[PDB]
Amino acid sequence: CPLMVKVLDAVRGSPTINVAVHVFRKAADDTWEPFASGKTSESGELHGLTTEEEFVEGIYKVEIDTKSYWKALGISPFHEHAEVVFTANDSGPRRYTIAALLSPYSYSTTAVVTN
Amino acid sequence: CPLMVKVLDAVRGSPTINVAVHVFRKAADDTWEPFASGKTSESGELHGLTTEEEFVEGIYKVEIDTKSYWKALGISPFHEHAEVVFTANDSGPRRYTIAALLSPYSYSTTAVVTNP
Amino acid sequence: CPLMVKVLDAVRGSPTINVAVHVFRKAADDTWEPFASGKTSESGELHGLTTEEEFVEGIYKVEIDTKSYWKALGISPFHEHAEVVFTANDSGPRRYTIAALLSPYSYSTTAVVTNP
Amino acid sequence: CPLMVKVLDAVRGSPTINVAVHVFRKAADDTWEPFASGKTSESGELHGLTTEEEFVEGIYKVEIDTKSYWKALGISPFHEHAEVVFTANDSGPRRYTIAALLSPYSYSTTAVVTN
Ligand SMILES: O=C(O)C1(c2ccc(-c3ccc(Cl)c(Cl)c3)c(F)c2)CC1
Ligand SMILES: O=C(O)C1(c2ccc(-c3ccc(Cl)c(Cl)c3)c(F)c2)CC1
Repeated sequence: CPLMVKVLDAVRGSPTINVAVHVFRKAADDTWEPFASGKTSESGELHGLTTEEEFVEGIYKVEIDTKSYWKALGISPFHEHAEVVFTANDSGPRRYTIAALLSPYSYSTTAVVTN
Repeated sequence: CPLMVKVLDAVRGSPTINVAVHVFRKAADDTWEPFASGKTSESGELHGLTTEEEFVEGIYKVEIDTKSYWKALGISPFHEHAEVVFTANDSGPRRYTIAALLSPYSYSTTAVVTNP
Repeated sequence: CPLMVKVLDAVRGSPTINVAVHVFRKAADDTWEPFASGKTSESGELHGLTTEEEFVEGIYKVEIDTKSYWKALGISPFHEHAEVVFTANDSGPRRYTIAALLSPYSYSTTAVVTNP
Repeated sequence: CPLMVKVLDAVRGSPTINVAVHVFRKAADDTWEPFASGKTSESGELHGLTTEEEFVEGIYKVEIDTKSYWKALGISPFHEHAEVVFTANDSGPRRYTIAALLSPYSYSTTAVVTN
């Protein structure tokens, strides 16, 4: 599993459950081509987005649909989504975890990159 | 000054100086149209981006050129840039500060929305 | 003004107003001695805590009374308070801003150390 | 495992390995009594600090020795440590994960509290 996303809720002190995540890859014409999508589980994790064969070098965008998450809890948040844009696999295959912590008017994101 | 950006460096504990910031507005066709841009000052702030008359309700994207900032420091960064996408509304408190705290593999951002 | 504190609310997107902040200095016996205190202003800032003559090198603790802030908003918080413990040195850039961003179950803090 | 600590490094994009963690519990005289301690593993996690029987109600302080971590990597950081102080188990036993993200001049911490 070369690309995983884990999301926490800073208001309730819990995993962020059932947040939609869309991954895009920049094409030659510089548009964002849809690459993979899914929803976080009860543990706040999203596994199984892609495979090592499919996850080639490129510039990827991970979009976390935070507005839908807050609106479904009856909260009006500030951001449309949380986005993370990065070059991947440019020195060979790596494994990426995108971690995020969400508040209605704020988010933090970090990356854990292994072997 | 309805929209301001402030950027901090979590590695050096300093304002983020001379970093390019681009603001875009989402058009009817759903593309991002350039709206305003600048470079942060010695205090890490970018003022005077827009005016009240120009800053109408809609969806805006603030892009911070973090990759060039880290590279100028000889530091290898993770992100291509930091992006903040939000709706401006008139029922809200008028003045928007977008704040960001930068590390090579992480960033945090918050909005401070205040005042009459 | 060698030491300043600024506090932001990540739930409401606003400065954290009227929150108690206590500063302590570590004594020779290793206890924490009261040093300075105040409440944040309408802009979430606390200025005038100390002076250059009083703010000597040593270990300091800044305690932000976050629990009372959230309770006043009717919100159940996790932390008893937020604490920031650091050494002040004279080889460093003189002015210290302690910044904190608050959520009910989380806080982030950074230091901005600048200027002659 | 009712109390766990997980720490990430925002500079290197990796788990924070071998950071010391000390837990204290406030005594009746309001002093901080040592309660448990350990070091994070290669995954950045610290398990096995306490048991459900020992982890009674009280005010606990989790101190993450971030200065020793940065100094061992040849970096001079700002903070002495990162501290998290909270009341635990006041509505019955819960499981607590204290998560932290570290930079030389900054840290963030969040809590995940379950059942
Ligand atoms: O004038 C402001 O808004 C300042 C400020 C800017 C940013 C923050 C800040 C603090 C913590 C985080 Cl995680 C983030 Cl994203 C931003 C902060 F606490 C203060 C003090 C410089
Ligand atoms: O298994 C993980 O990776 C977990 C985790 C997820 C997120 C973080 C985290 C903690 C703080 C910040 Cl600011 C950010 Cl962006 C992420 C954290 F410290 C830990 C513990 C749930």
